[PDB]
Amino acid sequence: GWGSFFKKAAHAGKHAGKAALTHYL
Repeated sequence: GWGSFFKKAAHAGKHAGKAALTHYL
């Protein structure tokens, strides 16, 4: 991990926002 610290929770809405950033291809 490095894209974001734990703080609240891991895999927050960003590195794995049900699409990761904005991927879907």
